[PDB]
Amino acid sequence: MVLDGPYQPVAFKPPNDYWILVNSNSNGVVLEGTNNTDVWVAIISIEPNVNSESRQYSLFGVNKQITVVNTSNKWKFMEMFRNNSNAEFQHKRTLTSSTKLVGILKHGGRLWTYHGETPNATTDYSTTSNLNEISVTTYAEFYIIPRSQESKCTEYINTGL
Repeated sequence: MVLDGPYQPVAFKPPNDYWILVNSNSNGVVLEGTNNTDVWVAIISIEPNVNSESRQYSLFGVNKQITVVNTSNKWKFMEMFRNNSNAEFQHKRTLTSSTKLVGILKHGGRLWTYHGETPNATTDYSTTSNLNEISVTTYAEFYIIPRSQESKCTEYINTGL
Protein backbone atom coordinates (compact mmCIF):
# COMPACT_ATOMS: atom_id res chain seq x y z
CA MET A 1 0.00 0.00 0.00
CA VAL A 2 1.05 3.63 -0.47
CA LEU A 3 -0.61 6.20 1.74
CA ASP A 4 -0.39 9.99 1.60
CA GLY A 5 0.24 11.40 5.08
CA PRO A 6 -0.07 11.47 8.04
CA TYR A 7 -1.09 15.13 8.36
CA GLN A 8 -1.59 16.78 11.75
CA PRO A 9 -4.99 18.12 12.90
CA VAL A 10 -5.69 21.34 11.01
CA ALA A 11 -8.47 23.45 9.53
CA PHE A 12 -8.35 23.44 5.73
CA LYS A 13 -10.29 23.43 2.47
CA PRO A 14 -9.81 19.86 1.16
CA PRO A 15 -9.40 19.50 -2.61
CA ASN A 16 -12.15 17.76 -4.54
CA ASP A 17 -11.77 14.01 -5.20
CA TYR A 18 -9.61 13.24 -2.14
CA TRP A 19 -10.85 11.17 0.76
CA ILE A 20 -9.71 12.59 4.09
CA LEU A 21 -9.21 9.49 6.21
CA VAL A 22 -8.98 10.42 9.91
CA ASN A 23 -7.43 8.02 12.41
CA SER A 24 -9.55 8.82 15.45
CA ASN A 25 -8.51 7.79 18.92
CA SER A 26 -10.44 9.57 21.70
CA ASN A 27 -14.23 9.88 22.13
CA GLY A 28 -15.25 13.42 21.17
CA VAL A 29 -15.50 15.47 18.00
CA VAL A 30 -13.46 13.69 15.28
CA LEU A 31 -13.99 16.21 12.49
CA GLU A 32 -16.33 18.97 11.41
CA GLY A 33 -16.95 20.73 8.14
CA THR A 34 -18.85 23.75 6.85
CA ASN A 35 -19.16 26.18 3.96
CA ASN A 36 -21.13 28.56 6.23
CA THR A 37 -24.05 28.52 3.78
CA ASP A 38 -25.84 25.16 3.52
CA VAL A 39 -23.68 22.41 5.13
CA TRP A 40 -22.61 21.86 8.74
CA VAL A 41 -21.42 18.33 9.47
CA ALA A 42 -19.68 16.96 12.54
CA ILE A 43 -18.68 13.40 13.32
CA ILE A 44 -18.64 12.55 17.02
CA SER A 45 -17.08 9.47 18.63
CA ILE A 46 -18.68 7.32 21.35
CA GLU A 47 -16.69 4.54 23.01
CA PRO A 48 -18.17 1.02 23.31
CA ASN A 49 -20.76 -0.02 25.90
CA VAL A 50 -22.39 3.37 26.59
CA ASN A 51 -25.95 3.45 27.90
CA SER A 52 -28.18 6.23 26.64
CA GLU A 53 -27.17 9.55 28.15
CA SER A 54 -26.61 13.20 27.36
CA ARG A 55 -23.08 14.36 26.55
CA GLN A 56 -21.57 17.71 25.70
CA TYR A 57 -19.84 18.54 22.41
CA SER A 58 -18.47 21.73 20.86
CA LEU A 59 -19.82 21.97 17.32
CA PHE A 60 -18.38 24.92 15.37
CA GLY A 61 -17.56 26.84 18.55
CA VAL A 62 -21.01 26.40 20.16
CA ASN A 63 -21.63 23.88 22.92
CA LYS A 64 -24.43 21.38 22.32
CA GLN A 65 -25.87 18.64 24.48
CA ILE A 66 -26.50 15.51 22.41
CA THR A 67 -28.09 12.27 23.58
CA VAL A 68 -25.95 9.26 22.65
CA VAL A 69 -26.17 5.50 23.03
CA ASN A 70 -23.82 2.70 22.03
CA THR A 71 -24.47 -0.74 23.51
CA SER A 72 -22.10 -2.21 20.89
CA ASN A 73 -18.60 -3.55 21.46
CA LYS A 74 -17.50 -1.31 18.56
CA TRP A 75 -16.98 2.43 18.51
CA LYS A 76 -19.87 4.51 17.21
CA PHE A 77 -19.39 7.61 15.05
CA MET A 78 -22.51 9.75 14.84
CA GLU A 79 -22.78 12.04 11.81
CA MET A 80 -24.57 15.23 12.96
CA PHE A 81 -25.85 17.49 10.22
CA ARG A 82 -27.72 20.67 9.50
CA ASN A 83 -28.19 22.73 6.33
CA ASN A 84 -29.10 26.07 7.98
CA SER A 85 -27.09 28.17 10.45
CA ASN A 86 -30.17 28.69 12.67
CA ALA A 87 -31.15 25.04 13.01
CA GLU A 88 -30.20 22.45 15.57
CA PHE A 89 -28.14 19.47 14.49
CA GLN A 90 -29.74 16.16 13.62
CA HIS A 91 -28.28 12.68 13.98
CA LYS A 92 -28.23 11.98 10.25
CA ARG A 93 -26.12 8.82 9.99
CA THR A 94 -24.19 6.25 12.03
CA LEU A 95 -20.91 4.43 11.37
CA THR A 96 -20.26 1.50 13.76
CA SER A 97 -16.60 0.56 13.59
CA SER A 98 -13.86 -1.62 15.07
CA THR A 99 -11.13 0.24 13.13
CA LYS A 100 -11.95 3.75 14.40
CA LEU A 101 -11.20 5.19 10.92
CA VAL A 102 -13.53 7.92 9.54
CA GLY A 103 -13.67 9.45 6.05
CA ILE A 104 -14.95 12.56 4.30
CA LEU A 105 -14.91 13.38 0.56
CA LYS A 106 -15.85 16.31 -1.66
CA HIS A 107 -16.99 14.99 -5.05
CA GLY A 108 -19.58 15.49 -7.78
CA GLY A 109 -21.40 18.34 -6.09
CA ARG A 110 -21.88 16.22 -2.96
CA LEU A 111 -20.23 15.58 0.41
CA TRP A 112 -19.53 11.90 1.16
CA THR A 113 -19.05 9.96 4.39
CA TYR A 114 -19.17 6.30 5.40
CA HIS A 115 -22.00 4.63 7.30
CA GLY A 116 -23.12 1.16 8.28
CA GLU A 117 -21.17 -1.40 10.29
CA THR A 118 -17.63 -2.58 9.61
CA PRO A 119 -16.62 -4.61 7.74
CA ASN A 120 -19.52 -3.64 5.45
CA ALA A 121 -19.59 0.15 5.72
CA THR A 122 -20.48 2.03 2.51
CA THR A 123 -20.52 5.63 1.32
CA ASP A 124 -23.47 8.03 1.42
CA TYR A 125 -23.88 11.70 0.62
CA SER A 126 -25.23 15.07 1.58
CA THR A 127 -26.18 17.60 -1.06
CA THR A 128 -25.02 21.20 -1.28
CA SER A 129 -25.02 24.11 -3.69
CA ASN A 130 -21.60 25.29 -2.40
CA LEU A 131 -19.29 22.25 -2.32
CA ASN A 132 -15.99 23.98 -3.00
CA GLU A 133 -16.21 26.31 0.01
CA ILE A 134 -16.58 23.42 2.48
CA SER A 135 -13.61 23.50 4.83
CA VAL A 136 -12.87 20.70 7.26
CA THR A 137 -11.31 20.79 10.72
CA THR A 138 -9.88 17.45 11.79
CA TYR A 139 -9.10 16.76 15.46
CA ALA A 140 -6.77 13.80 14.80
CA GLU A 141 -4.04 12.78 12.34
CA PHE A 142 -5.31 12.03 8.81
CA TYR A 143 -4.33 10.70 5.38
CA ILE A 144 -5.57 11.67 1.90
CA ILE A 145 -6.58 9.10 -0.69
CA PRO A 146 -7.56 9.98 -4.28
CA ARG A 147 -11.10 9.08 -5.23
CA SER A 148 -9.67 6.79 -7.95
CA GLN A 149 -8.47 4.58 -5.09
CA GLU A 150 -11.74 4.70 -3.15
CA SER A 151 -11.87 0.90 -3.05
CA LYS A 152 -8.72 1.07 -0.91
CA CYS A 153 -10.17 3.77 1.34
CA THR A 154 -13.26 1.60 1.81
CA GLU A 155 -11.03 -1.34 2.70
CA TYR A 156 -9.21 0.76 5.30
CA ILE A 157 -12.53 1.94 6.69
CA ASN A 158 -13.73 -1.61 7.06
CA THR A 159 -10.59 -3.57 8.08
CA GLY A 160 -8.00 -0.99 9.17
CA LEU A 161 -4.56 0.19 8.13
